[PDB]
Amino acid sequence: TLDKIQKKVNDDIKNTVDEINKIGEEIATINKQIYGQEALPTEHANELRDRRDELELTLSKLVSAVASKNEINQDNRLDTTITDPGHQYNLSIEGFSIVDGI
Amino acid sequence: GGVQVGTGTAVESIVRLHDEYSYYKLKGASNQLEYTKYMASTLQEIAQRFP
Repeated sequence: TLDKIQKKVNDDIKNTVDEINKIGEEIATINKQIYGQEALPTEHANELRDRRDELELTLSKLVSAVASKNEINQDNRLDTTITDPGHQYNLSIEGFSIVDGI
Repeated sequence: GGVQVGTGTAVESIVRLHDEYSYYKLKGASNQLEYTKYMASTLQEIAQRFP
């Protein structure tokens, strides 16, 4: 029994990895979308923001919770008016973080 | 170049994907119990047989 529990947590470890990647990339993908030239459309924008922020807490459950947040602006001179993940959205992890927010 | 705008979406089919684990927790404890409980019923029966 002891070993099965020891194996089980290892299974919990191995199973936790893919789901975090499975759920994490979904969030990361959602961050891809929220971070195009994303002058987000008011009504459905803040729903995009809130759902993404809402999902942060569910991510904090399994893994680190320390991410950096900001926001960016755009104009009718749409140019390449991109919205950033990097300093705007990045998690702290593993001792040194090298991560894309999307 | 870098100046962007968006449009709509489309559809092709329907889905139901694959992700099973927590259900295993109870299952594993079950069939071992299936071995034990059956064996218990039969073994005790076996005990009295010719007393």
